[PDB]
Amino acid sequence: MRVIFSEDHKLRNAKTELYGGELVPPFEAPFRAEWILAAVKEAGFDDVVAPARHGLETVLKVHDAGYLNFLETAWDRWKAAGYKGEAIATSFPVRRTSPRIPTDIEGQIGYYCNAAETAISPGTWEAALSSMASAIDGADLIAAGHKAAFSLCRPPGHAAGIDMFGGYCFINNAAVAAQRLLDKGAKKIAILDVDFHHGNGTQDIFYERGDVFFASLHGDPAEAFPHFLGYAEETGKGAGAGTTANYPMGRGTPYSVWGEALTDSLKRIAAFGAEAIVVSLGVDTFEQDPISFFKLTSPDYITMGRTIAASGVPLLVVMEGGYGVPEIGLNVANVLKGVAG
Amino acid sequence: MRVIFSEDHKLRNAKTELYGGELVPPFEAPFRAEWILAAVKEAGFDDVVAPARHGLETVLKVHDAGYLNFLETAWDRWKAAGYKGEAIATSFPVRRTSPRIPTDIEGQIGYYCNAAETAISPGTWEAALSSMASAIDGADLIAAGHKAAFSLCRPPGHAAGIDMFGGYCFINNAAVAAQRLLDKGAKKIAILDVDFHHGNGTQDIFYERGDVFFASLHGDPAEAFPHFLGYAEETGKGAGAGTTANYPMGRGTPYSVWGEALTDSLKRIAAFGAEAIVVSLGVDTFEQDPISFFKLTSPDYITMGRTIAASGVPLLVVMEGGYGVPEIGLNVANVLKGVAG
Ligand SMILES: CC(=O)NCCCCNCCCN
Ligand SMILES: CC(=O)NCCCCNCCCN
Ligand SMILES: [K+]
Ligand SMILES: [K+]
Ligand code: NA
Ligand code: NA
Ligand SMILES: [Zn+2]
Ligand SMILES: [Zn+2]
Repeated sequence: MRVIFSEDHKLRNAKTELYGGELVPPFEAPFRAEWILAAVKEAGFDDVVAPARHGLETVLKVHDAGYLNFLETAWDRWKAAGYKGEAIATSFPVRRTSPRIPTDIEGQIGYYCNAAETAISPGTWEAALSSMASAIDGADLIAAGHKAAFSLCRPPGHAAGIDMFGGYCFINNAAVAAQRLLDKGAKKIAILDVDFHHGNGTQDIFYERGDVFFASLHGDPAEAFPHFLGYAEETGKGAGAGTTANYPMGRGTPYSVWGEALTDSLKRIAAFGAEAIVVSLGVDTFEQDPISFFKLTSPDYITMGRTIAASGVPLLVVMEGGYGVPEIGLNVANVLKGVAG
Repeated sequence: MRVIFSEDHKLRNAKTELYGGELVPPFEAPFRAEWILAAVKEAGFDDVVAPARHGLETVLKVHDAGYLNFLETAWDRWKAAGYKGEAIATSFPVRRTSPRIPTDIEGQIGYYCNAAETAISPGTWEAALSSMASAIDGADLIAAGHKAAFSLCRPPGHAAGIDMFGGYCFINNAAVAAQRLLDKGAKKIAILDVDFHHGNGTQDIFYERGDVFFASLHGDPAEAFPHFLGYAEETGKGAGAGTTANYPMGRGTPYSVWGEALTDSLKRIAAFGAEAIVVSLGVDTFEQDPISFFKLTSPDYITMGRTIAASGVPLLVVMEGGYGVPEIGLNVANVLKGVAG
């Protein structure tokens, strides 16, 4: 399968992440794409192409225009405000707060943010557009008739909502891909999120959209980021009722339990009538991933890919989470190998 | 007037504060109480006394018990979780999020927090309880017949809402004092927040209570912390409709303009029929304050104190903001001087 990848992902290289009460090197670092690209390549997927340039038309159908405008100039305004560190939100619109949007950069960053563990830095906006472009190019391949394609997106996007960034995400690549397929002729598209963390961002974008189905398997929000979304009870709202399916699971979950959730999610996706599935692939469910508590092994990733591919509909894999361990590449390569059959 | 003060305020000595994308020494540090206490004694207010022992009965009538329970063991759990730095929230329940409460320490801290700039540290809970004791003791002085008294609270409390901490606040001292006065036999009490920042926590606590009136003068939330509450349109709700009065003002506001808002706010308080007024005094409105944009001069605090005492009802002054310059003590003392007459 073709691999879409942009070298400009490296433009995203913030030096700080708020974690455990300290500012440390980001977990979502550039080396991630390097090892993944290397592993999938030696796995046989070496047909790598750079993404083409794309306007904001597609992304403007899933993200708030004010949010996008904010991101594009955030760093400039933050630096111009006299701040020494990187752009990190401190005040947030939580319970019982006014819905008004602030004017100052310090207020707007909080308004447009769901998590302070993600800082905006020079290049974030340009890197984010390159990652979005990889997703759009992968979608076009599927629309062109390709059975499978892999967009090595970075930074990831599943935690980015309609009008908020966080979880190392700014532009929801999987959401753009999905919208792009609809724009190309599809009437129903599904997004399957196997990243360890819930795709709060993606859920938000399609919560009231009936033409898109969202299924996510993730660590139980009651005890894993993002914490405030991902509960089984959330199934959609209004025009999008019944199009959201969450499968929260607890610590130590083995593939034997995870796989069952996967099987059920694919059953709901089949019933929905998805013409294609955008897969938000996160290999952070690995038993050896530092910030996660699932116990899947490398071989399970081959099963995962094979199973999703058995849906019989075209597949677009979009890269998301997966950290630390040098096996992130192997695990991503295994999913693709599983899809190839 | 008598001065209620506690040495256990020192137990709150956080080492980090997320400001400008960096972890720097907290603006709200112990030296603040030292400078203020010395200045009030200097001005003749040397009758300082330590607060008596008080239970949680009063505070339980204004704060959520789940929230209070959370604060008492937040630092312990945080450390047991293996985190190096101090307890700082990263994930927050923002727009379109679930109302569910997480079970993990990392999730609960975000759930019970409105601003990431405030960190929980060893001794914060005990420090917060002493500051609340001083407020209660001050309240009883007013209930006993005193025309005025000063509760030198630290940490501050006006940013602490019903079930959330932030803005250097954990327990709403002014709210507890107001509640205490009502428990002593009062039917209608008012809180006047002159601190530079909006009293978002105080507003939240009494938003739906008709027995308490809340008036606040503060930097326009569109460009001043907390950024998500403090607009003139917020006048109350349900059982407490019409009991909230916000006066947001722009950058560089001098006493010439600020004075008019004070006058109107006192007029509404009188029309409400307040039997006593708790005054949340923050001197961060000073032209030299490092994090505020108002332009009050030190003499203006004398005029302010006098104008408020001219209300003709008992006054309980509760310390809040005021940072950087040592003049904070002079400004606070000038208010007590204006009030004393
Ligand atoms: C795209 C993505 O997978 N992002 C991960 C979200 C960051 C989780 N925050 C770290 C806190 C752990 N204690
Ligand atoms: C009780 C009180 O006075 N709290 C003040 C809270 C300060 C907000 N953080 C500073 C934001 C400017 N960058
Ligand atoms: K997921
Ligand atoms: K105020
Ligand atoms: Na939907
Ligand atoms: Na009220
Ligand atoms: Zn993840
Ligand atoms: Zn203040």
